[PDB]
Amino acid sequence: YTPDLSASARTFHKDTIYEKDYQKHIPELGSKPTVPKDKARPYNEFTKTYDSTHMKIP
Amino acid sequence: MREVISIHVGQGGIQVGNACWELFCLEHGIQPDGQMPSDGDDAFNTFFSETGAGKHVPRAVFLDLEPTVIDEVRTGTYRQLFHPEQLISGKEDAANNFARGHYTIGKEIVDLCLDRIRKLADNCTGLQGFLVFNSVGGGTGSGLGSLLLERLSVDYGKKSKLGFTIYPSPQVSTAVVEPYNSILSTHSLLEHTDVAVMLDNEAIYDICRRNLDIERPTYTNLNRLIAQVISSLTASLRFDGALNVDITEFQTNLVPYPRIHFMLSSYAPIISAEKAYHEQLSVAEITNSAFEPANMMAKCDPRHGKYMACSMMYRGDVVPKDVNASIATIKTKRTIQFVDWCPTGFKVGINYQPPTVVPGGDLAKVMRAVCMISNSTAIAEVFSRLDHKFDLMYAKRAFVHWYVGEGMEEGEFSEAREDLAALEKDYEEVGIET
Amino acid sequence: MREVISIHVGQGGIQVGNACWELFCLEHGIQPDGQMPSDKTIGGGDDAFNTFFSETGAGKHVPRAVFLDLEPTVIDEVRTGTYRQLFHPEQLISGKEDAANNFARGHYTIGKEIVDLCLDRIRKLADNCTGLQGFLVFNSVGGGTGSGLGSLLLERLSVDYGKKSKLGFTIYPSPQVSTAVVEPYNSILSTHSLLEHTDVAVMLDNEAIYDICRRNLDIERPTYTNLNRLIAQVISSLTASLRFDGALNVDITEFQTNLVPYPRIHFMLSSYAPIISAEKAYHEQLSVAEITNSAFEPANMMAKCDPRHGKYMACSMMYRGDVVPKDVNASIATIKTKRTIQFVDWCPTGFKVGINYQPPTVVPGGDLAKVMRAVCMISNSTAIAEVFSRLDHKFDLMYAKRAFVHWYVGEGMEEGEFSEAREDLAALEKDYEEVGIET
Amino acid sequence: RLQYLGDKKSQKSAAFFRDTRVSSCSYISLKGGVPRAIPYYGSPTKTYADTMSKSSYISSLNHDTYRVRPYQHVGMSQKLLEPYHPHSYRNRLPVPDAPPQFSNA
Amino acid sequence: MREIVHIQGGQCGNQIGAKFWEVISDEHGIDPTGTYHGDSDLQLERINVYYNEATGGRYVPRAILMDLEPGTMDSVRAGPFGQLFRPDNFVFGQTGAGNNWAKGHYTEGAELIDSVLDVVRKEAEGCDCLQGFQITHSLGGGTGSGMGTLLISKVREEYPDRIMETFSVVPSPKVSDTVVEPYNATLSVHQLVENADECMVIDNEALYDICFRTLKLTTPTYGDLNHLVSAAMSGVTCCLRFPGQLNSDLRKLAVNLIPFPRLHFFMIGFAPLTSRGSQQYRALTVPELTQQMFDAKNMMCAADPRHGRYLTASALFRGRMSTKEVDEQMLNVQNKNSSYFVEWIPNNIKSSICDIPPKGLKMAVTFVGNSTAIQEMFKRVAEQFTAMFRRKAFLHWYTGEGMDEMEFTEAESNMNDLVSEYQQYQDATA
Ligand SMILES: Nc1nc2c(ncn2[C@@H]2O[C@H](COP(=O)(O)OP(=O)(O)OP(=O)(O)O)[C@@H](O)[C@H]2O)c(=O)[nH]1
Ligand SMILES: Nc1nc2c(ncn2[C@@H]2O[C@H](COP(=O)(O)OP(=O)(O)OP(=O)(O)O)[C@@H](O)[C@H]2O)c(=O)[nH]1
Ligand SMILES: Nc1nc2c(ncn2[C@@H]2O[C@H](COP(=O)(O)OP(=O)(O)O)[C@@H](O)[C@H]2O)c(=O)[nH]1
Ligand SMILES: [Mg+2]
Ligand SMILES: [Mg+2]
Repeated sequence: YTPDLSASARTFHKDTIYEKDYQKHIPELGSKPTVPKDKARPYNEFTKTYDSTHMKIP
Repeated sequence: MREVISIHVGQGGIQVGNACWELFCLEHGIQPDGQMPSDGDDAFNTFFSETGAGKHVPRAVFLDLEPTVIDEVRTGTYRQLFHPEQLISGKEDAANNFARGHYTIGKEIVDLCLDRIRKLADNCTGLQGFLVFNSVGGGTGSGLGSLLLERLSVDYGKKSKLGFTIYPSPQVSTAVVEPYNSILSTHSLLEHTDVAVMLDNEAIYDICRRNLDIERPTYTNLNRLIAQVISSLTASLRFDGALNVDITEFQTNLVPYPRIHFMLSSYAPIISAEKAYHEQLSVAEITNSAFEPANMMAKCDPRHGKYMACSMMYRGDVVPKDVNASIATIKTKRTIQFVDWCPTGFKVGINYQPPTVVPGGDLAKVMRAVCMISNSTAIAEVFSRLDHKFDLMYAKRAFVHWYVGEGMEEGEFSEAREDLAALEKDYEEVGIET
Repeated sequence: MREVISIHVGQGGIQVGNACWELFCLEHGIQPDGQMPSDKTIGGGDDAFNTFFSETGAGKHVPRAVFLDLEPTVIDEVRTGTYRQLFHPEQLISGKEDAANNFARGHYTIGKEIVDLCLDRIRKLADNCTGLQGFLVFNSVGGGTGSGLGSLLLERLSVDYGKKSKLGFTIYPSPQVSTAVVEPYNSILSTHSLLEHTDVAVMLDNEAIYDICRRNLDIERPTYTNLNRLIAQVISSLTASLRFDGALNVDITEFQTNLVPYPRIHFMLSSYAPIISAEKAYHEQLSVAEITNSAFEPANMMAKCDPRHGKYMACSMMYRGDVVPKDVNASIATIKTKRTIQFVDWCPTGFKVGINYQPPTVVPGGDLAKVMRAVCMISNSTAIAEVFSRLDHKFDLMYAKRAFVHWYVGEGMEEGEFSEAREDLAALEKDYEEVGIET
Repeated sequence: RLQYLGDKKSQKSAAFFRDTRVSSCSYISLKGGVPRAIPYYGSPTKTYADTMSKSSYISSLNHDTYRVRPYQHVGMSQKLLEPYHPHSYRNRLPVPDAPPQFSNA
Repeated sequence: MREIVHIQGGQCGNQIGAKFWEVISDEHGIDPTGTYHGDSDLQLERINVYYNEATGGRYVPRAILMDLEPGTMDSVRAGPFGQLFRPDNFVFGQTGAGNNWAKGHYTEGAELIDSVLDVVRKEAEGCDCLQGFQITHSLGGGTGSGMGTLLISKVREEYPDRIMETFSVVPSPKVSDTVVEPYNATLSVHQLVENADECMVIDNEALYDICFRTLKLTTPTYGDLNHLVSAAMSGVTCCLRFPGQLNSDLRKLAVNLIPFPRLHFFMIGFAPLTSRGSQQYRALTVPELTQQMFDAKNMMCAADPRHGRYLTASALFRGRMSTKEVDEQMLNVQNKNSSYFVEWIPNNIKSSICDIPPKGLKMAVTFVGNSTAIQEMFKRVAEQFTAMFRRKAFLHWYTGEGMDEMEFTEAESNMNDLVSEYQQYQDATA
């Protein structure tokens, strides 16, 4: 019984692009950033803080 | 409606800030060239300032008397982002002479920098505060960093301070003259800042080594983790959350005494994707992970002394019930003990946005984490080690002349060890029972 | 009103005694000159220092100690030492010629001309004391001057005072490495005189100290001072209850009635641990059994002897600090249950427990140091008779050739006395063999 | 300093090797009329005080033996330097006593 | 931007100079004709440091070649790389020095100092902010030590603030190339102590020992010795021309290399070196680099650093390496070599990082360290004078310039105690 096969032996990696489940979700380096979804402080009333009407109070 | 102006000085400060801003930049979708792709949201104002045409100019200040490091950015890809005339670069460097960087060569530029900073505050009105990064074991930062620190206190006065310092490595140092310029920098910043941090570079390596298992890391990655530290700091400032912690709510919950404003900070978890597959990464387990001294960001073991304060900002998908269930667990362990007079020192905050990973980063994507800024009397050792060094090279007047000839008087050196000597007793006196 | 007088003869006692007193004055807050600083908290609380010192009425303190040695060099060092004022100048009796390890000189030729001043010295020293529990004698058997001064002096106190209890912490020569070449002779004869005139004998062979030192101390380059800071801390807990409050008082007197089952069997050995130091201080906890278990460890005894080769007759242990003794029974409870630890058939109970409250203090910083635990035993094991074998056989190994015989015969000591030491020493083994035999 | 220097006064003495063209050093002693010549650069010379052959030590065993050798422990600020050894003297875990309960109990 | 200048004098000082510009011309990608052909855009950003802008797009070195004999300067320009130097900057007379320190400082060299002082001032004034002068010369030679030093002495009276360098090839007693080798060096040496901020001592014996031993070369020629010394030059300013993680100008080194104001004599070494027949058989990486650089024999000073203790030391690693590995090796070398990073100044080793490796190699370092081991060189080398002084003479070739005895008996009075300054700061302890 000869050694089964050199090509089927334990290879520290094989030819399966993503050889493991590891890199399937690893971020792409060159990918453009994605704007965050609707997750932040909702904004109405401080509108009346930066407006140019506050000064000149008297 | 809240914005913070950043002051990055010293070769580290611009470099260390280098890594952090992308995380600030990337998390808002702004392109490197100063544009956002068509898609709360878009309120980058927390760090940026919209001109009205699309560009987002960060409210950061770049200073260094040595053009080299500064030259690395305006020639880099990020050239188009920052305001051009807002980058102040000096001609002659301080060459690690604190006196030079604090007495002679920095004064002629102070007006320009003081001019720029003042301008950046006009646009905003609800400015929470300023974050200044300066390396104590650095020449240009030691002096220039202090001088700006001194001025604002008379430039604005009461306005708070949040400065991230990087003290010298506990044992493996780069320069030799660090003990001198380190002490004086402490003296100026000891009573002219509000909150400090312990950013010894030795801490990251073990964290980078033990966790990332990168036996050959460089300074670029170390900043990345530090950058992560800041991100969780302002997390409650530009994201919706049930419990929010702001800068103005810092002296109230982290300052047992006006003098004592030097604590240590940490973050977790530092895990690569290769080991997080077989990990639960449960909120409970991560809770203890940021308490073991192995994962701390300062080369100090809290088991040496008591604990005076612990403030927690939770970021991710944690739930308050587990935190309290997890928080209580810490009150049971006997290896970590508080002070006799600290009944309540816990601060727990929950923000809905989990960590964001920049492309090419080392940290993997997780579901929970923690960052910490805790008050413990353990800070005594770090200064104590310096105390031993300071006298050793002055009992024979080593290197004294180099300092004397640049305008620093001989009597300035003694007070530094005088102020430090008082400081050490200040921490010890607040660690015993009544 | 209790006072104890410590007698030092021989350099080894000259040095080893130094470590205890220096720690003492450091334990009682006594300055090198003997002047107690009033700036210290409170002061003059009852009479705690009275055990070892003697007040002059206004000022310094006078420890009840005596120094003896035939060679000036050892004495001269003390008088010029930094504590040259801590001891009474008239108490430093010094001779003119050393014994140089021979018994006949320090006991029959030149040692007889010195016993007069010291004996008078103690009488004046003993006169001050009103509740004298006894006397402490420190000396090394590995020298004719020691054994010569120990043998001749000790017997005197037997008749001069009579029933006064006397404790002797002898330091026998090592099984394999001995400073001198005639170590067996002085030890062989020395036990004779002290055979019926010493109350307690604590086996403290030096090499065992290093083994503990080489296993816990971890100082690859130790000096005698390293040894000194070990023994000196030992005495502090031994008489601990004699100078501090304790739940169940343990005094010097109630020892022979607890460690002397038979008139001849009065050789004892002690154990203590842990150690405080400079590369093991994560100071953090462990528990008692560890301190007790290490107490009974074969390698933790102050003798190069294995109690696995013998049986246990009586025991005594000492602690310090502040907790509830309740762990003692259970901690001891795990002791007897151990099969490696055995008792004799006629010993229903063989443990004596005495615990005080005062923690351990260390010179800054010691060689031991301010340990958190403090466990020390006062117990006896038959195995030490063997490891007498080392002394017995080698001593035989020489006389057969009559080697170095004339040296002792040059001082008028007859050739015949050598027989008796073998006789009495030989008879010594018989009882131990018979003592351990079950009925 | 120390370093060296030249000699530079030629037409002075010895009356014969004066101005004898031959690289002959400076001049010829002839004080005794015998052997060794003047042994171009020096050394700033030395005196008995400069070289005293420092004694191996200055003090005795007992001074260090009974040195006035605070009790270091966890933290407690300064820790004196000592040789490194991993079997441990003051960085490891302690053990805290099991002492008694006073009174008749 | 913070550019510098170079003044090399004497035939010895000139020959070393002949290659450094040869070495520098390569790093910036410049061939002999003076035209730019480089490869990397970083190659050219920091080019102003050593060249001045000129018409036609050609660059010329900011160099002043100074000599008193005609052959040397006549020699260089007709050889390869003979076009770079500006013809005007040359200066020479019609007399020569003739290794007579007297003639080179009072009679002939004195009269011509006007021109060299004339040219030097102009070029320095041109630069936007003069970083400092680096002076290379041979104290064993006449014009270098004799007249060259004075220029070093004089220039201090005009520019008190800028810092100085000296790549002085002090001769060693083992193999002396001149009988005067030991009345020109020190008299230039004595004046050197009071003005020279720093001093590099390169001993010939080290070069021959360096060449024969490690390089495994059979028949080297001075071209071999010159370049190895020149390579050291690029290390001093290497980080001054390219960006890096940790930069340190020539000022920053000055702060962290001189324990006391006057003790400013160092010893340097260059690594790594391997023979032609040995390159493949060696795995080059960061940790075995330290073995070579810290080895005593690698030093270019005849003194053995094992004769004394190191006061302070700095190293500039060349080649792109991370930050972690650089520090750690320092910790072990300090602890393992603690006996020498003596004991009253903790961690006396400085660190630098640069990311431009020498063309054709992936890791190399430059060494600049201060150790009392330099004491032997100022003790033994020509120590014969102390005995050979007693007989007063050789004078007639030096009083021909008005030099008197008092100028000599005074020097040790000023000069007696260098080691007596260096020796004391070698046994002291807290
Ligand atoms: N943690 C960390 N520290 C850095 C980094 N870069 C520089 N440093 C610090 O910088 C110190 C070295 O000194 P320099 O960086 O040259 O100090 P400097 O900012 O240049 O100040 P000047 O010399 O006056 O210009 C080291 O001890 C580090 O603590 C970095 O990337 N990460
Ligand atoms: N463990 C220990 N033993 C000591 C010390 N100093 C002396 N000794 C003992 O003293 C012995 C040396 O014997 P000797 O030098 O003859 O001393 P002696 O018995 O008084 O006889 P003489 O010196 O002639 O007076 C050694 O075997 C030691 O056991 C010490 O500091 N530690
Ligand atoms: N390493 C090295 N040494 C040199 C070189 N040229 C000359 N020397 C040394 O310079 C010494 C002679 O210097 P000298 O000719 O008097 O200098 P000059 O008076 O300016 O011409 C000799 O001992 C040589 O060792 C060189 O190219 N390389
Ligand atoms: Mg800098
Ligand atoms: Mg003796």
